[PDB]
Amino acid sequence: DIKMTQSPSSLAVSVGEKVSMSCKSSQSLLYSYNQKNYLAWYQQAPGQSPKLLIYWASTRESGVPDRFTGSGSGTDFTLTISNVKTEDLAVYYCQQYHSHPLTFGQGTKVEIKRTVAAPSVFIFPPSDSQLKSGTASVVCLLNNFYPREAKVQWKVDNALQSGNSQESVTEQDSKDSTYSLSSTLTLSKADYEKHKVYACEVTHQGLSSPVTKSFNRGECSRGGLEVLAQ
Amino acid sequence: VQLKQSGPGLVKPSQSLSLTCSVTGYSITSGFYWTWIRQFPGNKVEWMGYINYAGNNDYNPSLKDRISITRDTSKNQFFLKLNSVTSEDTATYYCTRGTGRIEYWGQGTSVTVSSASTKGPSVFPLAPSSKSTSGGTAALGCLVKDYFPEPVTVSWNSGALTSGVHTFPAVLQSSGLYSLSSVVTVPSSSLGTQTYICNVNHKPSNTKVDKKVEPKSCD
Repeated sequence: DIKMTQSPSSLAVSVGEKVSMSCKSSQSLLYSYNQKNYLAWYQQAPGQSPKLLIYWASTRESGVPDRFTGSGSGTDFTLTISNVKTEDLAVYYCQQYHSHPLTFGQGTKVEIKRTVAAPSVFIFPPSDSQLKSGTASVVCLLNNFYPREAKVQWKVDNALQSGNSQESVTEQDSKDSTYSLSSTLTLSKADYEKHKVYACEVTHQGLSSPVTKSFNRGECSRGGLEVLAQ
Repeated sequence: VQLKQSGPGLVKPSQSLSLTCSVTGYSITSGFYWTWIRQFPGNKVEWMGYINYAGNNDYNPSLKDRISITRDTSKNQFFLKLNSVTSEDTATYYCTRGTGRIEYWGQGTSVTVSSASTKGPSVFPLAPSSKSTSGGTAALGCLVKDYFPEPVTVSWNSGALTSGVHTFPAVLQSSGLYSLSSVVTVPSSSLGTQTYICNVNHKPSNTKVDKKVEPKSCD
């Protein structure tokens, strides 16, 4: 089988810059009689199927802008993106169709660099619906931040919590190149009712000092009831 | 041409995976290689094989004698069958139309190989309040907890609300069930007057839930 090796596993590039990635094959994809290279490039944006970009190593698909350029010959190939745009975020794949089985490179992930953006931090107490079922999930949201690195610490009555939370991070946004992140703390109902202060503390490069959002157990009331308290 | 995939997203180990690709806009007898490709967790992409316009096949030797690709010309469908599956066959499966290069791709079918039983999610509100309001922006959402297998889809207001939505990748909990949240930021001045409903669909369990998310007062 022909082994495809894509050299930069991931790269970060700023909007407007120019970047290149390489695809090396274990055998020549060039057919002498043809003097064509049987190679294709695909772009796979988050949540989507791969999209054909380049074939015959350097022919663009209909609709592919000129800033995508494939080059190389034989066993050495290159995809170049110039005038990088935010929507160029994707995994780029090469594919040989010289021999069977058809084989693909393992992908080059292209991430967009931008200016620092501090997260907006939001906290959500558990619902009465969930508490009735025996569990309390407390959710801390970090919204629309850059870079991806961030630290979330749960404190319950000033005790640091560890091992009882899970984080999830979105793919980079295709318009503003930011990330969002959730951290979910899970306790039994019995454990939840034993404590008062629930706090999410966030550390991030865009925050000159850490940000804490918190609530006290029971301090929230269903919407509509406030006419009885105001 | 349009390629529309269907078939179950959960298969028990040692059983058979069967998927269907429905083609419109082009007859599968007129030309091309009607091709199955799969993408593993971790992004490796593998060519599985094809049936061509004449009904003949070629397969990846890595799939030994486990694979069959067939067709039904009267329905303009072609099919994947993969026998004796294991966790190594958990992947997203794409039907495609190829001619060396692969120009057209289906939407993809997530297939999980597991003995675990299907389970529909519970949906809980992430209620907007002062604790989730910054400036004139409030965040709200839905927690979609304890389902199996992937995937779930989440829309807001039946798809009328898309701006500012973040539907997080699911995480597998220590219980072996998935959970995710979907959140959205909206004008805090809309909380009195705009209804917000998250529409959750878990096709593997035939579970559909609409959850109205109403504000809370926190002080």
